[PDB]
Amino acid sequence: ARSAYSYIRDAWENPGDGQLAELQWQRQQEWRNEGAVERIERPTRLDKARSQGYKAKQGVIVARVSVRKGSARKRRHKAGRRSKRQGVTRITRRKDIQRVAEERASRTFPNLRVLNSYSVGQDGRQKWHEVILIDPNHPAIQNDDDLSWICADDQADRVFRGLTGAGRRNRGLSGKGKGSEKTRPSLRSNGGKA
Amino acid sequence: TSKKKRQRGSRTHGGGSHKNRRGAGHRGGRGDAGRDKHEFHNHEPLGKSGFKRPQKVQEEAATIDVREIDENVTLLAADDVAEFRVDVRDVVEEADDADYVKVLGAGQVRHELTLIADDFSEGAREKVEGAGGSVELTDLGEERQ
Amino acid sequence: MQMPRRFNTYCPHCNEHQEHEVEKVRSGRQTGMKWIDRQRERNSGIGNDGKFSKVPGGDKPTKKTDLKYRCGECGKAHLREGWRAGRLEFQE
RNA sequence: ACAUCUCAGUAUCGGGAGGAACAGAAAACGCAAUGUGAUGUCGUUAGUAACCGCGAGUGAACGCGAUACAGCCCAAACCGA
RNA sequence: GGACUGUCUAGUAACAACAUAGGUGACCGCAAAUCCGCAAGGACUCGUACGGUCACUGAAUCCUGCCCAGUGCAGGUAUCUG
Ligand SMILES: [Cl-]
Ligand SMILES: [Cl-]
Ligand SMILES: [Cl-]
Ligand SMILES: [Cl-]
Ligand SMILES: [K+]
Ligand SMILES: [Mg+2]
Ligand SMILES: [Mg+2]
Ligand SMILES: [Mg+2]
Ligand SMILES: [Mg+2]
Ligand SMILES: [Mg+2]
Ligand SMILES: [Mg+2]
Ligand SMILES: [Mg+2]
Ligand SMILES: [Mg+2]
Ligand SMILES: [Mg+2]
Ligand SMILES: [Mg+2]
Ligand SMILES: [Mg+2]
Ligand SMILES: [Mg+2]
Ligand code: NA
Ligand code: NA
Ligand code: NA
Ligand code: NA
Ligand code: NA
Ligand code: NA
Ligand code: NA
Ligand code: NA
Ligand code: NA
Ligand code: NA
Ligand code: NA
Ligand code: NA
Ligand code: NA
Repeated sequence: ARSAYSYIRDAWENPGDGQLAELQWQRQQEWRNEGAVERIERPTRLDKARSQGYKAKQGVIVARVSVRKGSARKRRHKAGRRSKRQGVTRITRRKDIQRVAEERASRTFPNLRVLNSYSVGQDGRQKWHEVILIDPNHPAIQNDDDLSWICADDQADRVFRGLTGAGRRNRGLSGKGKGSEKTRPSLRSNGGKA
Repeated sequence: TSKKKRQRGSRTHGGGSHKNRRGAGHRGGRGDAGRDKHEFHNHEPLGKSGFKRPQKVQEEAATIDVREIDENVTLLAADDVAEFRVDVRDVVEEADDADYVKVLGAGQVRHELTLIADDFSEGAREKVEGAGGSVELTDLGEERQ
Repeated sequence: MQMPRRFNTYCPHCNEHQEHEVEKVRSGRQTGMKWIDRQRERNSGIGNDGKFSKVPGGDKPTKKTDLKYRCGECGKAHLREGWRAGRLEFQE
């Protein structure tokens, strides 16, 4: 039979329809009055969290992070530039809003490490995501055969180096064949061409 | 003693006036600069010509002239001695990565040969049957229609 | 100058002289789906757009003749070299 | 000359890990096959395909020969402290 | 010649140049007009038309004619264009 979890998932395929629609309308009102990084006791989308790695355990944290919608907030050139480089308005950043939210969260919790994240909606001017963080120093996690790997030294500050899930995708590492000649094994090694 | 080794004391090292060997101006521009203006001479004209077909739709044939086969028959003792018979596919080099093997009719045929190949030409045939010989088209060779 | 709307001349298709009808080549519309149309979209962005930033050339004082010679029997047309003419008017 | 192009994703700037980093067990390849079988890297493919005021310039990959080789864990179903 | 005291080219110009009170026009009822910032935000402003912004003219005295075709700004606009 369908899991109770499969129902949370289905509602979120259409966040604009049904009860979820009314729920979101209500919630966001309180969300807009909150901070940039708010630690929350329970994930808004249980199915997605658990699917990504979440566990109701000691040392597992979650935090909602809001980031502004739109393109780059760039300053216009102050010195000589050829027409090609005089743009301001249509320039966008190469990092995506979800990866930005992940970073602003990891900085708020300097001891924790990013596990993954998902989207929880957006209004006309901002987007909200919920990052899942893990305490690499808590022994409850150090003995978890599913999450212990995130304790190794080479996993330190993993988000800032693009080793996160949303990170690896934004780096164009999804495809294993055609179209991935300049992205794997890294952007930097391929002379920065993607 | 080389030309180089004799330059000490010449001042200009073969460049003529010392006002010559400076920058790209003495070359008329960097690299191919002016290939249609001041240096258009002996340059292939500017333009777009033809089209190309996708590499994986292209075929590479293995060719061999009768002269080659015929000249080495007495030496190719490691191949059938009929009433001579030789499966061409085993003679040609580069027959692995090739789409097929074809015999061309260049040269003479002083023997009675029974050739086995995937394709032949008129001249290849006429010359083989001209010396009282046969030509056998392979199963792959059945692609003529 | 004047020019007869119909007259006898060689038809490269039938391979024998026959009556041809003369018409002025009308411009065929552009589909906007050729390779050049696609490159314009691809290569145009922030700042100057190279060739796609240039504007229409000019005019020669007199243009050559742009005609279509149509055969009266086989109905096919052939083109010929033109000649500078300030104006062309057919007779009948 | 110069605007796209080029110099170059270079100089330089912000953030971060290690003794090495990153990548990695196919929603692959597509010498189309009755074929190959995680990833790096070296040689080659090749200045070939492809780009480009189709100017100047720019520029891969599949495969191959090597080096070294190693594959596994969750979410869910069915259980329910 | 500039009204006056005043300002200026540190190091070839002290002047008739700049400033000035005085005259004039322009914008804005304040969640304004004008201006700064990529954003979060900020100056004017502990200010409110007898205000303060943006310009021209340059004490007093007598005056300041005609032109809206072009350019600029502003308002309207059946119809045309968009
Ligand atoms: Cl992290
Ligand atoms: Cl071709
Ligand atoms: Cl005409
Ligand atoms: Cl293969
Ligand atoms: K330049
Ligand atoms: Mg590397
Ligand atoms: Mg443009
Ligand atoms: Mg480049
Ligand atoms: Mg040129
Ligand atoms: Mg390939
Ligand atoms: Mg004075
Ligand atoms: Mg002085
Ligand atoms: Mg003085
Ligand atoms: Mg002095
Ligand atoms: Mg004055
Ligand atoms: Mg005044
Ligand atoms: Mg005043
Ligand atoms: Na952190
Ligand atoms: Na790219
Ligand atoms: Na010389
Ligand atoms: Na010299
Ligand atoms: Na030259
Ligand atoms: Na020329
Ligand atoms: Na091969
Ligand atoms: Na493109
Ligand atoms: Na110049
Ligand atoms: Na170009
Ligand atoms: Na005084
Ligand atoms: Na006027
Ligand atoms: Na006027």
